[PDB]
Amino acid sequence: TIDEGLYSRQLYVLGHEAMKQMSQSNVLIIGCKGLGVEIAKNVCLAGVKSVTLYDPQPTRIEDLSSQYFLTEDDIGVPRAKVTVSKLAELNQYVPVSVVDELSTEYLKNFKCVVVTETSLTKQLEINDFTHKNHIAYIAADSRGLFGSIFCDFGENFICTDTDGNEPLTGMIASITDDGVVTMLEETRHGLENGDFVKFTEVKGMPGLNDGTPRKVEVKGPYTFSIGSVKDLGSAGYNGVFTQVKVPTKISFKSLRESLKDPEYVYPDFGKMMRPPQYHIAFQALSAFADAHEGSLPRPRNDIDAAEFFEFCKKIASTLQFDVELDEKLIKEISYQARGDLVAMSAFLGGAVAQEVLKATTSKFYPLKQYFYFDSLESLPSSVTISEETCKPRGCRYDGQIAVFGSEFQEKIASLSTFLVGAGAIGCEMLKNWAMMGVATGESGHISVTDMDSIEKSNLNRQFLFRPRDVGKLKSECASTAVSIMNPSLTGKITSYQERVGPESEGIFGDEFFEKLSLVTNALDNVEARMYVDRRCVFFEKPLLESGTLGTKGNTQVVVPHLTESYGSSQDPPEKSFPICTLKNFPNRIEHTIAWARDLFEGLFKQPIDNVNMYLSSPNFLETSLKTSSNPREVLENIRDYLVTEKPLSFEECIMWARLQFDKFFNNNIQQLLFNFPKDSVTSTGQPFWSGPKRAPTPLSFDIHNREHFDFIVAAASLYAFNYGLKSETDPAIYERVLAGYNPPPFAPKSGIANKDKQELKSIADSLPPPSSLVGFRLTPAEFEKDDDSNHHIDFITAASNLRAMNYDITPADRFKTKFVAGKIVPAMCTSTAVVSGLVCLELVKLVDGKKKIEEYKNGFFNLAIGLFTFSDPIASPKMKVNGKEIDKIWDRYNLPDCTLQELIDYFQKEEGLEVTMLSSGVSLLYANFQPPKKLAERLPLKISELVEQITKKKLEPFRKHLVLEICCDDANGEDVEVPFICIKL
Amino acid sequence: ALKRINRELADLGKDPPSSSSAGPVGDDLFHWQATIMGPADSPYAGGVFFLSIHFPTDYPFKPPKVNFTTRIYHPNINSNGSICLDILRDQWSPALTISKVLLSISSLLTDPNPDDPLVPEIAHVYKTDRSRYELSAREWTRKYAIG
Ligand SMILES: Nc1ncnc2c1ncn2[C@@H]1O[C@H](COP(=O)(O)OP(=O)(O)OP(=O)(O)O)[C@@H](O)[C@H]1O
Ligand SMILES: [Mg+2]
Ligand SMILES: [Mg+2]
Repeated sequence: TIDEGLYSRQLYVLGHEAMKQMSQSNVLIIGCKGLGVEIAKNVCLAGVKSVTLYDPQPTRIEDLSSQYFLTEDDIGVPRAKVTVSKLAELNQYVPVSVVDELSTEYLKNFKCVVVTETSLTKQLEINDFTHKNHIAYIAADSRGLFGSIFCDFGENFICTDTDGNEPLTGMIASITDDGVVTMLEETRHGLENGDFVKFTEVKGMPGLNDGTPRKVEVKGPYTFSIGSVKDLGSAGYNGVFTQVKVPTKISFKSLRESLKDPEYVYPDFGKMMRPPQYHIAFQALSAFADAHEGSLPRPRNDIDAAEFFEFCKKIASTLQFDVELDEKLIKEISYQARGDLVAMSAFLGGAVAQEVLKATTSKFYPLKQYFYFDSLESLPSSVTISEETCKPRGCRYDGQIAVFGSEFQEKIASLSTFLVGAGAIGCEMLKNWAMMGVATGESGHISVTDMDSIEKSNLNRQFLFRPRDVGKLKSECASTAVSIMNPSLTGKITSYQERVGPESEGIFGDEFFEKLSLVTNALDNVEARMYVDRRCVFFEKPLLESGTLGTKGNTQVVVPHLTESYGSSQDPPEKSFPICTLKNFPNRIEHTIAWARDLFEGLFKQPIDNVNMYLSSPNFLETSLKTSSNPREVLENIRDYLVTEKPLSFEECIMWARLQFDKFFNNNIQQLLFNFPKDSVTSTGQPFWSGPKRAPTPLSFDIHNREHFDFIVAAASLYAFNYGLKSETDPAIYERVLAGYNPPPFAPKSGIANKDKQELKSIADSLPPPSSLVGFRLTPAEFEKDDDSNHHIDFITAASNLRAMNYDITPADRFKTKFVAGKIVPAMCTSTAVVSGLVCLELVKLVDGKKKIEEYKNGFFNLAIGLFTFSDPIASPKMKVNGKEIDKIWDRYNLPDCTLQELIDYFQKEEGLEVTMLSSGVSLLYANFQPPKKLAERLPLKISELVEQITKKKLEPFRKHLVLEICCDDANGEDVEVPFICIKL
Repeated sequence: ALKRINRELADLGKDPPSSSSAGPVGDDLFHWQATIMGPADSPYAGGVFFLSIHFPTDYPFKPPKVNFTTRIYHPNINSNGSICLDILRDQWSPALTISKVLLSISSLLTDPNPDDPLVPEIAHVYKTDRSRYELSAREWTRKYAIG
C-alpha cells in the first residue's frame, strides 16, 4: 500500500521491497541540534514507520546557528518539544513523538539508534546494549569544520545489494567446450572476477539453461570463462547471460573494541595520515568536555588549546598509538570545537540519514566503520581570525562566528546572490543561506527564479513546501518559507516566475547581472545549465553547479580567470536506439516502449496538429506541398481525421481502437513475415531470425485477455478525448460493441508518370474549405506522465506489452513503463542535502576570494558504496596569440559599434590577423567565400545595422551589447583561435 | 557550435569533395542543404540527391539530423528520407566531420545492407530478384534524381 503518488521519485532508487521493509522500522534520535534536526527531517521524508526525539536541554540562542525549526521566541523551552510540532508536518505517514527520559531497555523498541551531541561514556553505555541486542547504532559528531561518523549494525549484518546497480545482462555469440563465453561484436559485459551469472536460451548447450549461477573468470573485455562444460555439450550458439547478485555478510565491531583498533574510511586519498589524528582528537575533545562540566574549548583560546593537546598526548600514550601527533591540526580542532555550521550539519545529516536507510532496508554497502571528514580549506585567510573576533555576540550566528569571525560574518551579510531554480537543491540552498545570514545586511539581496508549480510528487524531497501549497509557484512559497525561518530576510528576497533563457534577457539584463556576487544553479537540464554558464562567463561571475542522479552527486565551482567553464566539460549523453531496431526488429522492452511513445505521438498528437493548422493558416496546403517531407501523409491524416473517420459517438471510437489494434499488432507482423519468412537465411547462410533479431508472431484479438482490453480502453478513451466525446469505462459496452465487428480481409502484397501530383490535388480538394468549418477545433493530446487519469501511460504500457508479446519479450508493468517513457530522473533527499552542503562549503571559499586553484575542490560522491572524492578544478587553458598569453575562456575583445570594414582593419593592424568568419547568434554575418557583391553591400554598414538586416528583427531597447564569434587565419593561412568580441552598442 | 560548424565548412571549401557540396541555407549555420552525386558503379548513376542537415544546438556533442529529400529506392532509406547509419543514432562521437558522413552515405549507396534493412519489401526484392531491384532503382533515380 505504498503511496506511489508521493514516493514516485524515491521508489526508482530504493524499490518496493526496500520501502516495504523500511515502513516497519523505528528510529530513535538522541540530540536535536542542527545535525539531529537535519537527520530527523531526512528520515521523516524517507518514510520510516516513526521517529522519536530525545533532547531535554533548554534552547539557547546560539543553537539557532544551524536549527531552522527554532525561533528566538523559543528560548528556555526544551528543543525536542518545540521541534516535534514542526517535524510532524513534513510527512503525514510518519508520526513523530518525544520521550522525556531514556532507559536502556526502552532502546529495544527501535530498529535504529542515532546518537549526536553526547559524551563518550554515554555512547559506550548505549552501544554496549545496542550491540548485543542486534540494534543498528549510528553516532555522528560535528565540530566546526570537522565531522565524524561511526556505524555499527551488529556482528551478522546481511547486505543483499552491495552496489545498487542493475544486474548485468548481455548476449552471447559462441560458447566453447572449455567454458569460454564470448559476447557479440563490440559488446563489453562489464563483469568482474568473482561474479555469478546464469545462462538462458542457449542453443546447443541446454545444461547451461538450468539457472544455477556459475563463477566468472575475466579473460578480456569481450570474453570470460565459467570453468568446464565438457559434460553438458561441445559448442553452444547464441543465448543471453544475466548476472545474479548474492547476499553478503558484513561483521562490525562494538564501539569499545573499535576505539583501540578502528577501521577507517578515507574520504580523500591526498591526506591519508589525518584520520588517525582525528581519532585521538575527538576522544580528547570528549575527555576535555568531561573534565570541564561539558564545556568545550573556547574559540581561538591558547590555554584551552594547550590543555586539549595535553589530553591528546595522554590518550595517544594510553592507546599505544604509534603515530606522531600533528600539533597544528590538533590545535585547529581545538579552536573550532564550539563551531556549528549549517553546511557541515547538512552534509553529515544527509550521510547519516543514508546510513539509517541502509540499516533499516539492509541495502547498499555501509560505512565500515569510522568516517572522518574535514573541509579545512574553507577557513578564511583574508580576515583576522582571533579570540577577540570569534567571541560570541549573543546573536543567533554565534555557531558560525566561532569559526569564521565577525568580519567574515559581515562579508556574508552583504552578499548579492542569484539562485536559478527552486527545486530540492534550490530549497536546501535557500535554507542554508537563511541560516548563514546571507544578504541580511544593508547592501544584501537574494533573487530566486523558477516558473514551475508545486506538484504532489515534489513534496517528498522539497521540505519547504506543504500539501496546502500544491499548485502554486515554487519561488514565492520558498521565499515565504525562508523569510519565516529567518525574520531578518523580510524584504531582502525577490522571487520571479521567469524561465531563464534567451527570451528572459529583458529582465536578467546587464543592470541585473552587474550587481550580483555569485550565481548558483539548481537546474535539472543541460541546456539551461549551458545558458547560465555562458551568461556567467560573459559577465565574469562565480558559478556553483550541482547535480544529482539517484544516490550519486557532483558539485563544481567556476571561478573567473582561474578555472574552466561548465561548457568545457562533457558528460555521456543519452543513447538513442537505431531506427531499424525500433521499427522492425526489437529485442528489449525499451525498444517497445520507445515504439509505443512514437505511436502515441503519431496517432493522437501530430494528426490533430495538422488538422488544426489546416483550419487556421489560409495557405497551409501550398506550404506543406513544397515544405513538408511527406505531403501525402499530411493530406491523408487531414482527410481521415476530418471526414473519413470522424466519430459521432463513443462506439465508433471503440471500433476505431479495435481497427488500430488489428492494424498495428496483426497485419504489419504478417507483412514482415511475408517479406522475411522464419526460415529465411542471410547472405552468409546463417539463419536470418537469430541473435538480436527475434521471429515475431501475429496476435489474435481476444477480448477476455487483460492486455487487449486495456489497449482497447486506452485507445478509445484517448480518441474520445481528441474528438471531445463522452468516454465510458464499463466493460459491458465494450464487450457488446466489439462482438459485432467484422475484420476486413488482409493478405500481404508482394508488389510486382506525374499523376502523383494529380492524386494529391484530388485528395486536397476533397477536404472541406476552411471557411465552411469555423470554430471547429480538435484537442491535441499533450503527453503528461504525472497525471493518472488521462490514459497516457496506460496506453503506452498496453502498446509496449502487446509488442513485447509479439516478439516473446518480457512485458513490463506500469511502474517501469512510467520510469522509461517519462524520462524520470531518480532523486533522493539525502543526496540533495549532501550536494547542498558541499556547495555551501564552496560558497565560503568564493566569498573569501581565494586566488589559488588548489584551494577549491570539485566534489563527487556515490552514497551506494560510501564513496567521496574531491579534486582540484581544471585550470582554464592558455594560448599564444600575437606572441601574447591569452586565456581561452575568460578573455574577450572590447570594441565600439564600428563598421565591419573598420573591425576587419582593426584586427589586421592591431592583432596582425586576417578575419575569415564572423558570426553572431545563429547567423553568419561575414565569411571569406561569399560573393563580392554581398560583401560590398554589407561592408560599409555598422555591426548593429548588419545584425538587424541579417536577422530581420530590430534590436530591442534593452539590448546593450553583442557577442560575436570570429575565426581568423594568420599571415601564412594557419588557423589560430581568438577570443570572442564584445561589441558595445 | 558555430566555430566547429565553420571549421567543417572551411575544410569542405578548401578541400573539394568532388562528389558532394554542402552549404548553409541562406545565412543560417544550423541548417545545411548538401548534395550527393550518384556512384558510377551503382544503379543510381547520373543522379543528384539533396540532403537536409540540421545541426543540434549541442553540436558536436550530439549527432546531426541528416534526411534525404530526393526520393530514392534503397533498402536502407524509407519514404521519409531517414538514413540507417550507425554514426547518426548512438555511435556518434565528437570526432566525425560532415565529409565523413557524406562519404559514409556514398558508400552505403555503393552497396546496400539488406541483412539489417529499414524497408523490408525493397530488401526482399533485392535478395530474391536482383534484376527487378535494378530496374526499379534505375526508374526511380531517373524519375526523381534527374531534373
Ligand atoms: N531554464 C530554467 N529556468 C528556470 N528554472 C528552471 C529551468 N529549468 C528547470 N527549472 C526549474 O528547476 C527545478 C528543478 O527541480 P526538480 O528537477 O527537482 O523539479 P521538477 O522537475 O519539478 O521535478 P521532477 O524532476 O521530480 O519531476 C524545477 O523547479 C524547474 O522548474
Ligand atoms: Mg515540476
Ligand atoms: Mg526535474
